[PDB]
Amino acid sequence: DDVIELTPSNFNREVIQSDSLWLVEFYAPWCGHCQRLTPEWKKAATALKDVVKVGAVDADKHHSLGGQYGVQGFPTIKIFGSNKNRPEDYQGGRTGEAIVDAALSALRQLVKDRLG
Repeated sequence: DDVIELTPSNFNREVIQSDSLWLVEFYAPWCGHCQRLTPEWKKAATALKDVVKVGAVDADKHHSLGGQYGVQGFPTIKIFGSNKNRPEDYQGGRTGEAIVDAALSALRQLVKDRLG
């Protein structure tokens, strides 16, 4: 698939040091809504290929990464825009269509930030 697996080891290099818009899903493998989100997350990652980076963190395994970003419930989706130290929460529907729309909106902001 087109989803990037993120871990404590590669998160800084892949996300924090990136000029790209990133969407990151923090999940647990046992979580039902995480399981349901998986094929939709994949669909959004493929639609956004080479436009927005789409990653996932097993925040049950890497609970330190989850704790750093204040992950409570699963799945938690964070949008990392211009300032990679200030991710925002995506709390819209967990469908490819809703996710892509939020991604394109955040992408607009990222590009406006660059332009200005």
